[PDB]
Amino acid sequence: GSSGSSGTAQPNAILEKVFTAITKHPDEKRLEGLSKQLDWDVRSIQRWFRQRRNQEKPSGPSSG
Repeated sequence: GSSGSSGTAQPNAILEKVFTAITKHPDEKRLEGLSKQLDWDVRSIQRWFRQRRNQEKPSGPSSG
């Protein structure tokens, strides 16, 4: 619950929503919608996602 500055139409704040509130791996159809809010290219968006997951480490220990 980031409490500081209003950010509902933010470029990231939103991306973080469709990431968990919808799915960590959004499809083209989805990205298309973000293109507006984010104001980027359907391809520019993915870049944010692909990286998002990468940065976010998986849950649970790494055995094996």
